[PDB]
Amino acid sequence: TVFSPDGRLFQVEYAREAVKKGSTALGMKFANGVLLISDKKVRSRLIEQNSIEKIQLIDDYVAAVTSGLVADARVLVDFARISAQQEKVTYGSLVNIENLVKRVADQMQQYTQYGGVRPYGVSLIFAGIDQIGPRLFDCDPAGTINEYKATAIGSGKDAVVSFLEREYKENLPEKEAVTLGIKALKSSLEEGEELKAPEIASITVGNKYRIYDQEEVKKFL
Amino acid sequence: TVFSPDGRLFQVEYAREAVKKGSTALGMKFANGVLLISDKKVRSRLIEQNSIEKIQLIDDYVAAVTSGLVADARVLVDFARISAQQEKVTYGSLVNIENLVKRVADQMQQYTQYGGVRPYGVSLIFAGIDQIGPRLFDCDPAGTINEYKATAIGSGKDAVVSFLEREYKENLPEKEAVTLGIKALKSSLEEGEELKAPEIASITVGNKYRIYDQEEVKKFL
Amino acid sequence: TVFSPDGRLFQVEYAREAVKKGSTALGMKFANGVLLISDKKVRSRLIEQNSIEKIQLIDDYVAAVTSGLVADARVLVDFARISAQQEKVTYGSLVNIENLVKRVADQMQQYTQYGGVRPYGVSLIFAGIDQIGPRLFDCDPAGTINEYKATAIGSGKDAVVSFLEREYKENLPEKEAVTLGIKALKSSLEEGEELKAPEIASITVGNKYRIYDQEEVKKFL
Amino acid sequence: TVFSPDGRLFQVEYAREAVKKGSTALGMKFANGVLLISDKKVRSRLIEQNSIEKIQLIDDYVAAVTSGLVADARVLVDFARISAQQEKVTYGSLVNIENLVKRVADQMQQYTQYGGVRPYGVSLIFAGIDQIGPRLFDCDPAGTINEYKATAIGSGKDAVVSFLEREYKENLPEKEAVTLGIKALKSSLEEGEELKAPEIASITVGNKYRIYDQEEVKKFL
Amino acid sequence: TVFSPDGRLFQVEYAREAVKKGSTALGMKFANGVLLISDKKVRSRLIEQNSIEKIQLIDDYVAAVTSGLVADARVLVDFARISAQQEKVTYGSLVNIENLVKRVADQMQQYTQYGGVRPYGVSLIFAGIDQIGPRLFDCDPAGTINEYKATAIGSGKDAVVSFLEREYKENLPEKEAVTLGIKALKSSLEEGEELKAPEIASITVGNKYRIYDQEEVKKFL
Amino acid sequence: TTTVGITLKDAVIMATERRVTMENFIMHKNGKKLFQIDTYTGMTIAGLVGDAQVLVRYMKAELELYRLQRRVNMPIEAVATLLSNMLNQVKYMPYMVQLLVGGIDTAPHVFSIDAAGGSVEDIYASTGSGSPFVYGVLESQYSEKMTVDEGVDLVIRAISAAKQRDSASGGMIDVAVITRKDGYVQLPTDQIESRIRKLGLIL
Amino acid sequence: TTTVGITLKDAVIMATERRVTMENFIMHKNGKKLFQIDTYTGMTIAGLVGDAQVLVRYMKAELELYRLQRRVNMPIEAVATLLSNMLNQVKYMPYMVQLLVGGIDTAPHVFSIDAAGGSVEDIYASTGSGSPFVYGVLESQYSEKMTVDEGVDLVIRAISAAKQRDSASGGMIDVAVITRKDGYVQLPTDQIESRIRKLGLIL
Amino acid sequence: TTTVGITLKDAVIMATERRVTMENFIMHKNGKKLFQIDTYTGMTIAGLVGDAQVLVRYMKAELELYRLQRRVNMPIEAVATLLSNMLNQVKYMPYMVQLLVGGIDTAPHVFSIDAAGGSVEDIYASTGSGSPFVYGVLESQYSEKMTVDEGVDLVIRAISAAKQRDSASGGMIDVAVITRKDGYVQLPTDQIESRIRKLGLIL
Amino acid sequence: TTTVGITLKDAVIMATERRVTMENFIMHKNGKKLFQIDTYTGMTIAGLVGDAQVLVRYMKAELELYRLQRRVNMPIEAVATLLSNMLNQVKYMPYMVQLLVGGIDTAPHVFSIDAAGGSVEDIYASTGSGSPFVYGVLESQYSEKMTVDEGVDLVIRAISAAKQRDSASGGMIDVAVITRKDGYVQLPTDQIESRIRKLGLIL
Repeated sequence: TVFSPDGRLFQVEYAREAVKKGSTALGMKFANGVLLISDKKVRSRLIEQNSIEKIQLIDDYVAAVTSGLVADARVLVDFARISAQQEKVTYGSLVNIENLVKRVADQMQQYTQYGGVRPYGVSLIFAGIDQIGPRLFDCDPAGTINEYKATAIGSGKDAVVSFLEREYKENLPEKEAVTLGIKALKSSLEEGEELKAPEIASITVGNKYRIYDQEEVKKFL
Repeated sequence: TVFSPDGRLFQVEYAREAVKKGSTALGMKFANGVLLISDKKVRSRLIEQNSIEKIQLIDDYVAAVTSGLVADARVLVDFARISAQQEKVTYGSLVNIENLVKRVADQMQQYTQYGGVRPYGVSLIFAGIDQIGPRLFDCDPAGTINEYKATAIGSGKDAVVSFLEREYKENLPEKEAVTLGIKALKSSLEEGEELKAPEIASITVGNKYRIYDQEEVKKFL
Repeated sequence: TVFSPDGRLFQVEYAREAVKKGSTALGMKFANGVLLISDKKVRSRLIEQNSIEKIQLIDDYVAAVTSGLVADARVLVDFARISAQQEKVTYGSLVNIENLVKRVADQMQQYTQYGGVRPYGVSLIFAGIDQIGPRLFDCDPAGTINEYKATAIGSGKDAVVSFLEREYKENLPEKEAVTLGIKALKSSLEEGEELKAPEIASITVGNKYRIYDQEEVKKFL
Repeated sequence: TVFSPDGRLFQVEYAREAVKKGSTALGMKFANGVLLISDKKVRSRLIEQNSIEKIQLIDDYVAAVTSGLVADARVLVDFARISAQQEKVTYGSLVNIENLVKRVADQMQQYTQYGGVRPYGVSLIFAGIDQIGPRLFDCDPAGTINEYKATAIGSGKDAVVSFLEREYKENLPEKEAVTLGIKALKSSLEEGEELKAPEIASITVGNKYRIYDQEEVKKFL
Repeated sequence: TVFSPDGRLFQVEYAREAVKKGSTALGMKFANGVLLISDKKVRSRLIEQNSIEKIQLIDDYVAAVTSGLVADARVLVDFARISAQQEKVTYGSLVNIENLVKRVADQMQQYTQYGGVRPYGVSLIFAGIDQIGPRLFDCDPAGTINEYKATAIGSGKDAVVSFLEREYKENLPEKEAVTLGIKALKSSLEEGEELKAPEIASITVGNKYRIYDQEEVKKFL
Repeated sequence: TTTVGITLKDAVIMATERRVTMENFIMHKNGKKLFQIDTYTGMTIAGLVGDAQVLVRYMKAELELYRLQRRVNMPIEAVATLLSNMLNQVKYMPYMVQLLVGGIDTAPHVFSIDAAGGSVEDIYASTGSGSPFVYGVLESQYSEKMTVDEGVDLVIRAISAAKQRDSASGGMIDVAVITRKDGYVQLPTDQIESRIRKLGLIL
Repeated sequence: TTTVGITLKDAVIMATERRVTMENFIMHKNGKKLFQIDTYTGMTIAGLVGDAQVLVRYMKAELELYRLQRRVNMPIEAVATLLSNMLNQVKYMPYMVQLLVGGIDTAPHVFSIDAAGGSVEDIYASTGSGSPFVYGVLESQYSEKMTVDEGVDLVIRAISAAKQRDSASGGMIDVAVITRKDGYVQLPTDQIESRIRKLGLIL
Repeated sequence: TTTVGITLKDAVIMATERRVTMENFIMHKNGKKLFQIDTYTGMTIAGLVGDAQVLVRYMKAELELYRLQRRVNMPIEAVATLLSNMLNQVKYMPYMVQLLVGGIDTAPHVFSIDAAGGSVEDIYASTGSGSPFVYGVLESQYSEKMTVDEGVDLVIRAISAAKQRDSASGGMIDVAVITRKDGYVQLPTDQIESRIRKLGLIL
Repeated sequence: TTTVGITLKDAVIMATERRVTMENFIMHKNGKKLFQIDTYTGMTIAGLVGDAQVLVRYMKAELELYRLQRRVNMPIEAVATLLSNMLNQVKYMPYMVQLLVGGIDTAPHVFSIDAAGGSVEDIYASTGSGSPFVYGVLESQYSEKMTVDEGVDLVIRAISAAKQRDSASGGMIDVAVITRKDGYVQLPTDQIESRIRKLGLIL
């Protein structure tokens, strides 16, 4: 990973191409809470649907979704889980989720500066609750971070983001936020493609994460 | 292993070409159990067939079968065996086979990111019983994992998977699962060619693995 | 990073191209103080504004603003924060800010001389108060440092510097300095353009840094 | 050593070409025993005949023959000897020869996966008696292993193996097995070319290895 | 040093070209002993004739000559001397010279397999007495060893070897062996070219090495 | 210090007092020695406070991680085994502690773990300087047939008896009950104070 | 040495004296033993002076860094946890200290940390050779219902009592009051001298 | 502790009691000291509990791995040799244990392994504080010609005698019988209790 | 322990007893202390059993490796030198052993090696607690002119005398004879028993 004459790092831009191939996922903040929704390219009745989930708990209060190279993503989630526990052991709690996201992002930044390694082909959304409130961040192959009220990653990102730029409202009730999220995800599907059942997870201030089961998600389809 | 402009890792895709040349193997879950069947390239009557088996016990409750570079596969099976024992020593038991599979897949992922090494040219199917129940996983040169009700690896993978997608039924009795698997494997030998006695192993909840001997396999041919 | 026949380090010159793409920021000394102003590439109401911090406190008396690769910049800010703490623990205070800027610059210089790494694609302005007085420095991908009365970094650098070259005067009251700074930044914008609310921070001798809130910034727009 | 688009490791295939240039050797199991025969590339009458033997005892119950780069071969025989002693010290005996062969093969496999080193240009046949019984293995530059009833390595491998596939049967008396091995080796010679006295060694259950003297070998010519 | 498509290590073959350029030397066994003779290509009256010898004692019972890169040869002779002393300290004596020769050859082999180094451009003849008897070995850049009754290295190798293949007899008296050796060496020269005073050393069972003085050497010219 | 863990049919009750001394000096009357470390798992600590507190932090972290990784809670015997490995590995530079681990997986379990990582499962156990007084009460009064309510009364009686005879024990009794239904639940102080009254006891 | 920290409804008060001895030798009459380490956080030090001073510098540095990184102050319990980890990690080559950490986050807190990293929260606490005398005064006179002015007089009485009976304690009494409203305020010496007079005490 | 291993014609019988003490303090009445470590291999533990338990875990894991790698069970003498190497390697920082390893390969074997890795095969052996009492019973009563039923009675008599005279021994007697035909069989408690009654024994 | 090695014109005879003690406790009556380590080389062990057994395994392995590498047996003096180097290299963390190495190369040799690697050749030597009694017998009765049959009787007499007076020695005597013609030959127990009877001795 070296600079081109225009100051670009092409190996990082190419890692971002891998991310674009992943299934669409989104996050959004709502009244006293945050949620994640993830589409899945479920491809065979022979797969176990309940396994290798797109939404992964980092701890009881923080979850992540990823897009891009799936093995790379697992390594970064493993890193995030261990880094969260190190912080909890050191201080007793995780006060600001942004610092955890930064640590993950720094791990990714390193793999764009040192020779002998390629960048991670992964983008992540982290969502959870900390002492500041409900938080929503994304992180890309370069280790670039942004905090959002709503955001998306993966192949359908641009459609989902355009939809949200128009339709998103702050401080919605959870149910209405989920409905809007499902609508946003549908808007990104190709000619007559049907949304077959995404993963949904949500958290509200003073509670731990809730993972929706299939039957609850169906009530939004 | 670096990114192409389209975000692909060609060295990993090439490792996956070596796996395609391997002998066909399959796994499927049935009533309270899981089984593995492996075809073998028998390439001389001078070989001892009773040795260097495609199906390998990782412990009494977990087995694997591989396709691709055979020396690489042996290294990974060795790693899986030692990793299983480390978990058993640390905790007293192996609660969830998925974590063992993830450790093996992480080892394979690392060899796709770091310079100075090539990826493993291996795919694996892991099958066994843990605290969750009967489990069936596959793992490829990238370290990508999936859980399945039935799956296959090797040259006949596509044909075996097509067959099973049409003919597979959950919760078959063992004899019927084996018949189906033999039938699936036979359909991948496209031209008028005979299936020699494959390797068969199975396990049911509450029991240890058993390897079908020469004569019991013949009863299905 | 090696020498060309004319004695140039092109990889460092290319890193300098990355910096030219970053958002515009400036610093200027005024009567008994120094200030920083940063413009922000804010695009999307879906972004959290409060979480954006282009001006980053290094300690209570020293702040920086950066331009270029954002993840690289975060790493250098983290380095500067830790380096500042190490000096304060060793001696009990930071007597001369130039030494901190030199340690950060030495880190950058190292990545232009040793193989196996690329330079940081970052320029920084540091501003604060030490025992010498109010200080303003910049630092580029080569680790070249300069001390200034006024200066700028990022895409609008050339326009802001030209403006200041013409309009800057020493020992302005803070209000007048901030007014000058806003006018300087505004000059760098294209055909028919605001200029949303920028970040402003200032410090005066004997005090700690203050970050202007959104409403105090509005007064200058 | 990296993957071709068809998933091949050409540097390993090239190491295999070095083995094809070596002197022919073979092994075969017989009634309660195993034997090795090696052709000799003896040129000058100025050479000491009794030295640098191609059959090499690993311990009293295990022997090897090699073909390919002779310095590489010596290094691997040295490794096998020390590895055998290590196992004997740890457990008090060598229960299954296959594990020794796998340790050697793992050393060879590592030199096909890591950068900075070339593969060993060697194939080995290991033969001996363990707790399972008479054993016969081969091992190639990839670290691929197989167990055999009969096998060969080196230039005349293909002709020797063809002959054995046509003529070999299990459980021959030792004299008949040696007679067969000699015939097989002569089948690999060029027209009108005489077989000089090869090296022969054999072991039977309950005994240690014996090396045939030149006079015993001559009786078979 | 990697494999060509035909399984050759060209960097090793090229090292062997350096060896061909060296001055001719030879060894031969005779009745209860072994001798070395080395041609000295004298090139100026300003040189101290008696310094930097081709024939080097490794200990009182073992000597070597070399051909090829002289600084490389020096390093290997140094290695051989220290390796011999290590063996004598460990066991009290050096039982079999072949083991010493193998350690030197293994050092040479390593430099044909690992990256970051080139092979030694050296061949050596080792000659001495051990518990087996008079010994004569050679060793080339690959670390290939052979034991001989008579052998040679250097530019005139092929001519000397041809001559000895015709004229050599085992068990000659010392004086007759030296005479044969001088004759062999003279036959490797270009017609017109006269053999100047060579080095001669000899050792017999029960005795230490003796170097022939300039006067006893003349008696053979 | 006094801590106790008892098993009943489908439940575990753990309890401690709160006194922190240095020799005869009562520095703290309200130390915490009873911790939830997982959904259905609790731990008590006796011995060197800094060592014990580090271990509580490590267990809270590791059991949470494990739960997220395995999608199931660590089995109680696995918690005891993990601790056993950790403590034995440093036996010559040890955590100077005695630990009880109690919890429910398919069955209730109490394990007693020593500073060399020796771990033994028991139907009940007690640690700290006040433990022999507890063992007297439990030998005389424990029944495997007790209800949770009777078990809570029993541990209160046992710890109260220890407080009367062990000057290194004192302060409010803390009690936790662990069930499959409610997981680990620390009883409210008011409830423990109410039981102390109705049992006719002190402090 | 004598240091004290008490909590009141929305306040923490911390105080020390200033005597530094080498056995019986009074080297310094005016050592500093009470430090602001964050916006609403104070620490007192007792024990080996060089060790305590290094930890004060480390805490000032780390809490400043943490504040800038997290954009909020380290919670007081997190301060005590960090110190706990740090001190336990070198327990066999320890910082030979006793620390009080006090401050306001969502509520007032005082923690007492020992040389092995054991940390216990309390309504009030005291460290150093003078602490037993302080604990007598506090046991007799502390009330959770006290105003800040009453709590300031209390710590002055407690430390003055310790100065009368502990030869390793002495010199001017330093006092800080920590509130959300006013932050960390070290009371001026003139104010403390005035209270010493009005309470009928000495020095 | 008391453990014993005896050999008979085609069998090994190993047995222990279950008491775990700290000095005179009986902390656990039902510790486990006899373990199956391979298909036809058993181990008993005596000495420092944490060390012994680590070794049992290490042996279970290693023998299982070895079996899968070699396709045959580790020979009993190889098990003893492995342990001998591991214990001697750390003899200056030892596992403070006495071990018995017993089992069947082509013949019955009992080996006794000490804390320096000294390993000696015997027709019978006993470890722990109760072993001298066991050795008296065995010297007087053991016969190479005994049947399995006679051997089981003997070990029960021997450990019962040890429990009468060694206060560090106690609790229920655990017995395992190892044969080629039936493998490793831990005898049901009811069967041992019945033998204890018929032999006319106590505790 | 008692071990002995003597040289005769073309032979070496080595012998030990078999008792293994911990203090006064005879744990094993049939330990092995005499080992073939090469074709014509034997070794006896005295001292810490774990250390000695490790060294027996190391010597068997290294002498086999050496024979394969050199195509000749390691000279007996070379065996002693290797041992001398190994033991001295760890003299401050030593193998707590006394070793005899005996064998035939071009001549019979007995060497005695101590725990610091001091190695001395002798015509005869003895190690272990019983060795002084052995030296008495050898001083009185050894003759360089003895036949192998006479030397075997002598060592049996010597060890029998040691067993009478050294309570740490006992059990069956093991004897090995080493010749060029017959190699290392361990004498059958029936033959030694017959000599004991014929010489009028005990055990």
